[PDB]
Amino acid sequence: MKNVGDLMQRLQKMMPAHIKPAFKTGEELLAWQKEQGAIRSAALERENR
Amino acid sequence: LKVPPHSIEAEQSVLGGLMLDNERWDDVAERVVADDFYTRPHRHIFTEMARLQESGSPIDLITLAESLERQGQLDSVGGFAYLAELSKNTPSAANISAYADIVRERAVVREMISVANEIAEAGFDPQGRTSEDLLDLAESRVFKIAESRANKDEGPKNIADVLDATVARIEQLFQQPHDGVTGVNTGYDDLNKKTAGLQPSDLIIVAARPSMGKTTFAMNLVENAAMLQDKPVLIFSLEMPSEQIMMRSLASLSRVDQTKIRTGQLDDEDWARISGTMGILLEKRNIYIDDSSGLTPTEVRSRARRIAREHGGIGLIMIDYLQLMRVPALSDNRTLEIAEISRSLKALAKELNVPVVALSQLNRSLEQRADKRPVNSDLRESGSIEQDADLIMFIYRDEVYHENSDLKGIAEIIIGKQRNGPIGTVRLTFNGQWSRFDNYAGPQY
Amino acid sequence: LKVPPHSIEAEQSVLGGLMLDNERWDDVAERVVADDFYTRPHRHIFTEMARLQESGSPIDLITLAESLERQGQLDSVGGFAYLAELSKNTPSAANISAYADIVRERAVVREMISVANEIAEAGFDPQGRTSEDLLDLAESRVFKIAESRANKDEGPKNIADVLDATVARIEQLFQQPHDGVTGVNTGYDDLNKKTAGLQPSDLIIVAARPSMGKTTFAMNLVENAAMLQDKPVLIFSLEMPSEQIMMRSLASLSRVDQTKIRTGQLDDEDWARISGTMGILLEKRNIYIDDSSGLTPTEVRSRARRIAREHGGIGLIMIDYLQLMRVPALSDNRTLEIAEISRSLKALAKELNVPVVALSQLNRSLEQRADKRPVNSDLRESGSIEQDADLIMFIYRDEVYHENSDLKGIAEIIIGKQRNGPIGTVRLTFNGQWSRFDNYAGPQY
Amino acid sequence: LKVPPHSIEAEQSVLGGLMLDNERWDDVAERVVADDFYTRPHRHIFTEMARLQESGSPIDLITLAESLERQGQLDSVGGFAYLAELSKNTPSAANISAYADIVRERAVVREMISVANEIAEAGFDPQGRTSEDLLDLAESRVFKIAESRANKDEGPKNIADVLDATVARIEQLFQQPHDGVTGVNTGYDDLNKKTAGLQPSDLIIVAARPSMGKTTFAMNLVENAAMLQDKPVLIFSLEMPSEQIMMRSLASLSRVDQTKIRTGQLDDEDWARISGTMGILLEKRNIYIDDSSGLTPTEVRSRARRIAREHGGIGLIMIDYLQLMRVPALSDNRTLEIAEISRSLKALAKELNVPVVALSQLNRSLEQRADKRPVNSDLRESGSIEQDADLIMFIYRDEVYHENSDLKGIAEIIIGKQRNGPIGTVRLTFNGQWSRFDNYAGPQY
Amino acid sequence: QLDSVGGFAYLAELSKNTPSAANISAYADIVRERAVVREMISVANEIAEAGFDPQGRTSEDLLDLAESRVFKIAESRANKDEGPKNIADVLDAT
Ligand SMILES: [Mg+2]
Ligand SMILES: [Mg+2]
Ligand SMILES: [Mg+2]
Repeated sequence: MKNVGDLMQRLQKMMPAHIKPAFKTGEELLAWQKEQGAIRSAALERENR
Repeated sequence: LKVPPHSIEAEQSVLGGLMLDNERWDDVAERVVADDFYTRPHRHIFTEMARLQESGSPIDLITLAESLERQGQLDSVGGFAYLAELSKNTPSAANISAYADIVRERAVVREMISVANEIAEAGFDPQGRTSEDLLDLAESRVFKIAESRANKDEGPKNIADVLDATVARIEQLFQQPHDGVTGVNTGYDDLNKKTAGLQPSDLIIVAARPSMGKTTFAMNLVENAAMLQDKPVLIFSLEMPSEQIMMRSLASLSRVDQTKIRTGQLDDEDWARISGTMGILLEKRNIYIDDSSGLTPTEVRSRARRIAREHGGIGLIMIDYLQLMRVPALSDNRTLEIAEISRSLKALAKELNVPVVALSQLNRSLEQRADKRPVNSDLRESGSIEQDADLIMFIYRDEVYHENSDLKGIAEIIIGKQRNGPIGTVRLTFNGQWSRFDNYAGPQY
Repeated sequence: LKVPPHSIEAEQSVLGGLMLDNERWDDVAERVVADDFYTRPHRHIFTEMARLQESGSPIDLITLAESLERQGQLDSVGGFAYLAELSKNTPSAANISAYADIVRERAVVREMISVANEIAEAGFDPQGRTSEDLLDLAESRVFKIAESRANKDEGPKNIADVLDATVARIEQLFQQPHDGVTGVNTGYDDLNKKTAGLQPSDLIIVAARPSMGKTTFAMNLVENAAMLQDKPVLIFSLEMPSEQIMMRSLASLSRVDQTKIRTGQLDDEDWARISGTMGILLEKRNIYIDDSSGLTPTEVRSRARRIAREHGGIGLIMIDYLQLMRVPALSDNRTLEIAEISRSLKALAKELNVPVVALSQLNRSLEQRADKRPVNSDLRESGSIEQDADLIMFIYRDEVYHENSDLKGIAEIIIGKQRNGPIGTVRLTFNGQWSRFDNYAGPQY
Repeated sequence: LKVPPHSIEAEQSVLGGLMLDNERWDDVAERVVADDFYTRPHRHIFTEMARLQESGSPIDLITLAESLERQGQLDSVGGFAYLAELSKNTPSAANISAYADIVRERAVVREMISVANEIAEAGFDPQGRTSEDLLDLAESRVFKIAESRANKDEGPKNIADVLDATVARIEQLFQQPHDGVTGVNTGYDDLNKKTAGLQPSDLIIVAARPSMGKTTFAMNLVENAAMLQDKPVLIFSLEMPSEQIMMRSLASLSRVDQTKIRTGQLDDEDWARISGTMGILLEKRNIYIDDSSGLTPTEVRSRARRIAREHGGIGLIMIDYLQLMRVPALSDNRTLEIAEISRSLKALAKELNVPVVALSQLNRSLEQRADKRPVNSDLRESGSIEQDADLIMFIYRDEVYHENSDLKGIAEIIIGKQRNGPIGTVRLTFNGQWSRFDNYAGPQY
Repeated sequence: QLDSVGGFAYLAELSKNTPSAANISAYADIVRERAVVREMISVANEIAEAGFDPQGRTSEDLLDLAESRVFKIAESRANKDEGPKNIADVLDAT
């Protein structure tokens, strides 16, 4: 029914240009996620304490 | 119907695997033995290849025959014409270890029935004999069976084994990249240790109370597995439809909240991270979702196998709130209905050689108890699915219950059982505003 | 000229196709089922073939014969010579699934003949009841087999398709510029945040101990809806009749005591505010109260589908003290009765695409606890209602237990589960003299 | 044994009843239809009589025959002599609308047979039809038949009808300007404020430990509403017989201690008040007492319907310590037993529109609290009595526990539940020697 | 349910019959009176044949059965002065 092209085009119809994802891949995703995980845990334990 | 049970197809397949692979002899030898087989020529070939893999490295087609000729046994085990069929058959992939283990199991069973007949004879045949020396015979026999067992991990350990690790510490422990994993990477390094990943031919059970986050976890697993594997994964969501599952998953990945997604209060700094993970989830086409209501295990089997054939072989099955699964045969008796469904899912796990994620609930027997850290019995039906599964693991987020807590944001994954390893208790962190468990950076447990 | 039709040439053609096409087992399984045949020997053959194709793959003519033999059943289903006559015939290759389609279609026709014959016979001699239940029996069989068949668009789909629907939702929500209320508004602004409004396919629950404000709060929800929502609403007052509900609602809407309505001791300002709320409620014609006591989910679905087709589509349902709902089939077991109730109400909400406010009492477990705030466990029966719901929100009003409290006139709405939103503890003000909850712009919580 | 269902004696019976009755026609017209009949001559008669009842009011024997002649149809519908058979017989009484309703639903039954025949006709004759144009077709058939549903006295109840009834009640109340007691009076002028009297249809519950004064309180309510209302009151003393109740009541009304009564040791001023209270009680003839032990609710119903028939209509019921009441079907599960009981009592109050007092007990959960002032959760069983009730009002006179208490002769009536009104703490004064509660002129509570 | 309980004309015949007067109390009296006797002889038969067939029983465990059934009849029947009494009928005994 629809492919990457048409779907992402309809997606840009929602949200404008220069929205580049800064992941592009499967490993940097999990890496930055773990980074933010530890950074969040820092202020989390801070808020607990 | 009634016969000596012995695997022969996978037997010849293992033998041809040893033919076409000189490498895979060690671990397969740790389980299968010459006495582990049923017929004679298979035993001959195994003992020959064992003697040769001790010394004679190249054995696929010819050196077996050469040794067989050195000892002069041609046409005693069939013949070279009988042998050619063995290298001919079994072009199978790396799935040989499971074959080896099940053939070991079949050998143990064969020993068991042999001993059973021996004991029947001993009972019918006293030969002027007190039953003291007869029950003692039987009990000594049973213990001699279960003693050796080729198994040394479920139980205590001699100090030799203890001091192995103790001294291995002080010299060899540079091993901190312990990524020792066999199966589906869960996506949780603190958890992947104690479980060794999802062994691809077992039954998983993820269960806890409803406000606790289990579905979030069992979505995080398939969510990672779609990305790491290049293999499909299935989602039987018998509770709620796809449009909420996916809206959750996008938020788990991108690290934004479902609210802004279903509302529209989200700027560039979220738009980008949604677009990226969306693009990733399109460029693989792994995941398939089924928003059914009242599936039967027959339909589970059918709808796993419609896809197992098309796309190589599927990698993971995920059932949501199992108990909704019906079978109109046992529409009256609930207990045997649940036990039927459990056995059926375990059968499917055996069939496709894939892991089955299949959730369940906890009855309200812990809430008349201050512990509230569940156990194997608090399992809501039949006491049956604590037997048909090689794995169970429960959850506990204390800050649903205690508002004062200093254990908040945190959620231990108790592992309540394993039949291929040790149990434990992981300690993750929960941030449900974007519906995710993360690996925890903190003190001991 | 007249017969239950069955194409038997195409039937046996599909049989022999499954015989000499051993790969293709699922494609025909998409449409053929064991009982789907017209003739029983074919049922025997197909169930043997299916049992083997699960476990034993290679079967065309002869190992299926051995499987039939292992239980000693040769010639009980015709004979193996006839089975070879099956295997010999039908060299068709192109089309099996279409033959299976027409065979299953004829089987559906056949079962329709069966059902119609059952109706005619159970109109001639159905053996004793009031025919009010007979009309319901017709409708029940009708809609049951409707739900048993109709879903054949069902199947696992692709993320490139699921995301289309997901992004459609995100489009029509991101399209429409409105505040964070994607659903039905409650009127309470501090409860719409934790809820985003009563979402349109859920089973909301509103529980609390007997005199705490269940019916009161729920009527305030439907009032605020009816005044805001421009679509009907239903009120299943199983407990107490309309002529109390509506006094209570007039007071809720116009802030005057119940006594000054059930006594006539009221002043000009009050006479006026009554005239106003009345002349409002008459112009819209939203509300529809059922003052019948012992309803079933069948009847609830019937009445709701009736108000639906005529008056557009409903927007909200309220069900007072769920536990009065019945289903006489399961009157011997109460837990299963409540389970059927809950599943029926969820399915209803999913059918008409509305919410279903479903009150429920609580058990006397929280009394011997010293906190008295209810937990998700303390629900009156079956514990399925703590599983089948997208939202629970208990009620707690401390002035009932504590006369030493500095927290009176204050009723707090302890959320206890929400699958797609946060837990919380909302806070509101109770003035039961006119049966209203109002917002509490006071200190934090 | 098996035949197309249709009844014909009711047919001719209704027709002749209309022949001998021009007054009552609309009531049968609301149920029966022209097509509702089986035979066409009677269809002609019914539709012609109905056309005339629109146009020509007097239709008994000759106006209808003359009309049927004006359409030129004599001897096509039998004959005028045959019609004389119709007009001669069936002089039956007012049980005519019963015939109307049953024949209405018999038309519905015959419709069911016809429609099942239609479905079986589409079945035998597929007409090359798709399953999706088959099921939903034949199912929307029954749905379309359900759409008829002339039983328009149920769930689809628009708001205006509710408000019509409510305004009618408010006119019942305001057209009679009186004090703020819209209900039964008690005599206790401090209690009617928090209660507005005992409402006619609610189920009242009076509850206290075994020697706290609840039989006494209830007897005072009944024997005061016997003196005020000129309307009967029943007493189901399941616990003690009449010969103690009435002694107690003589002492209550006449204020003489019971010991002077039975021992015969009383003085002239006492004998006078005895004479007076008896001369009242017999010059009103208003009280009935049933000293039966194990009454099921059906027995209670029947024995109250009798007095609601013979002696006008009743105004109060009192049931002592309902935990005696049985329903032998549920003898094993006590909880469900009591729930049935309470539901039956509520239904009785709604059937007769008269208040049911239902004394209950309390569990021993007060004693391990040190407060002892009871709450709803301290009811003896089932928790339905705290759900199917509308006014619980406990009794706690404190000198029973605290010997050294400054409240001797004080018994406070803790209204612990009330739907249509407030909770509170009434105070009274206990004078037990003559078995009375009296009002209390005292400080601010 | 038709024709398992006789017939339709069978049903009508009962209505056509018995235009008798208000002596319904006495008729229902005797019609009630006879069935308890029928149950009594039924129980007598049961007790006797159960005596013929002890099924691991002693006389002590058998006269107990007899007492139990006979008085379970008697108590279940004997309370036939029941009803809500007018107050005069109460105060007379008082
Ligand atoms: Mg879930
Ligand atoms: Mg209520
Ligand atoms: Mg008493």
